[PDB]
Amino acid sequence: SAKAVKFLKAQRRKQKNEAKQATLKASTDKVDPVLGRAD
Amino acid sequence: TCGLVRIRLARFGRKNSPVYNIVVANSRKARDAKPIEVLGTYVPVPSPVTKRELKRGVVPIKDVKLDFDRTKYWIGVGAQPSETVTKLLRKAGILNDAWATSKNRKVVFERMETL
RNA sequence: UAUGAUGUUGGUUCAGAUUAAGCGCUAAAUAAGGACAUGACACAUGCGAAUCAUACGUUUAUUAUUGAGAUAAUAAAUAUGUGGUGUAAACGUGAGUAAUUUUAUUAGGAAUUAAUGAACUAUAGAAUAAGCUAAAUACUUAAUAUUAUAUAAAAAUAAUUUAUAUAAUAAAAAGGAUAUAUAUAUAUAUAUUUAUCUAUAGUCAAGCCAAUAAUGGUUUAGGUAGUAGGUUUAUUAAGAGUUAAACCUAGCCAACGAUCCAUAAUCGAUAAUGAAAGUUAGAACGAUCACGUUGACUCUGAAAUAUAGUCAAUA
RNA sequence: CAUAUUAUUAUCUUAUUAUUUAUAUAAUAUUUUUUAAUAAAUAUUAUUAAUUUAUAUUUAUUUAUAUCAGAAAUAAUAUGAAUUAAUGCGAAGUUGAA
Ligand SMILES: [Mg+2]
Ligand SMILES: [Mg+2]
Ligand SMILES: [Mg+2]
Ligand SMILES: [Mg+2]
Ligand SMILES: [Mg+2]
Ligand SMILES: [Mg+2]
Ligand SMILES: [Mg+2]
Ligand SMILES: [Mg+2]
Ligand SMILES: [Mg+2]
Ligand SMILES: [Mg+2]
Ligand SMILES: [Mg+2]
Ligand SMILES: [Mg+2]
Ligand SMILES: [Mg+2]
Ligand SMILES: [Mg+2]
Ligand SMILES: [Mg+2]
Ligand SMILES: [Mg+2]
Repeated sequence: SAKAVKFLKAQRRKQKNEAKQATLKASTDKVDPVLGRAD
Repeated sequence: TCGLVRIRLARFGRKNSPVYNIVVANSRKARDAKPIEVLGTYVPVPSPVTKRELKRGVVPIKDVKLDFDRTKYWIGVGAQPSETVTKLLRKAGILNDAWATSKNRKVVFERMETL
């Protein structure tokens, strides 16, 4: 069923994008606003 | 009357007392809808005259207000006047006898232009 | 109108104008303006879109010539046969619609909208041959008649415009009515009329996008995966995840209220009201949109998911 | 617990339609190879109707995708409900002493 395959493709793309966003949140090197860099 | 653009009369006023609006309008649109332009007004009822004035020699006058320069523009473009508008404009001198019809002698009073 | 009385806060009600009005009682004449807001509920019956005989066919009557008919001239009949034009308007309605295409406004834009004229104006030209229809102005087949290139020029220039020369443009048509003039009833040739086709421009028109505004509920707080953006391809006259295909990026909206739900046609130089800002209505006058029992699609066409056609649903 | 209508779908069914596949001694036009019937002239030679043949325009058949509408599932928007929660009023009072 082309509808089922299309839905699976859409789902795969969507979960890829959510994983990308979640890992992009922690992609930024977050320094310590109090104590600056580690060293 | 033919073509898309036609110079016609749109009925304004009240029941039993018509006045008319000389308009340039689409053929396919309603008679009383807002037209392309409003060239003038025409009050059909003649001005009443006193019995004395009939003897003195004046005649009833029918009031037409018209934009002469603009009506020339619309006639030039090919707007097709209607039968009543043809009669009105032909008396005004705007239209010559080329617009006369077979259905339609002496001249008591020749057309005169004054300020 | 509190209070035993005072001052203040505070609500409730009243005085004013009005209506798309209803009802109770009452009622003379005339002039003008309106009149199913509710069940976009269902409908008996009659009407609301016909017209052209000068497109083609038929059918008669008389006269003339010919011998049951044939051919002409003149009179008619024929819209139950073939055709042209008209029903995309107007009329009515307010169901849908909170905007994904709706409304209002801008001295707003481009994709820098088509070799579109729809139906008139002003100009030129052309109107050929066959077939099929019983015949044709019905249909087919065929003949003839801006864009893309390349060269330059400029500037309103980092493109557009101009001119030139090519390429294809290359896409048509239809005769009727009268007269006459030839000749040999037959053709033919002019004129007058009314049509037909192409081309330039004018007018009237269309399609698309932008900015601002357009009810209530967050006791609807997260929503969105074509979703947000990029690149190509098809489609269109034309931009764009508008629709279909493919490949990339991870975005976009949101407590200045998204998404969802409910409700609603919108507006004015219209109506009501107020001192005014405003508030209300959207009946009547006018402007825009949507629909014509419900949903989807198709032909024609410039423009239609048409009050058309097909299919389905309801009766 | 019960009725109703919109909305959707990894589901079932599908009118019609749009593309899209494949197949037609399937048709119609033209182009061949051919067979009969008919005409003219001294063996014909061409003609129409049929036989085979390969380009278009469609028909039937099918492959796929989408699709009005129907079910089935879910959700909401409503309408009713035994059972049930709270509170408002008033009648003259009854009971506490907050
Ligand atoms: Mg008191
Ligand atoms: Mg009245
Ligand atoms: Mg109504
Ligand atoms: Mg006739
Ligand atoms: Mg007929
Ligand atoms: Mg309409
Ligand atoms: Mg024709
Ligand atoms: Mg989208
Ligand atoms: Mg509504
Ligand atoms: Mg409102
Ligand atoms: Mg409405
Ligand atoms: Mg109104
Ligand atoms: Mg009304
Ligand atoms: Mg409609
Ligand atoms: Mg009805
Ligand atoms: Mg409908």
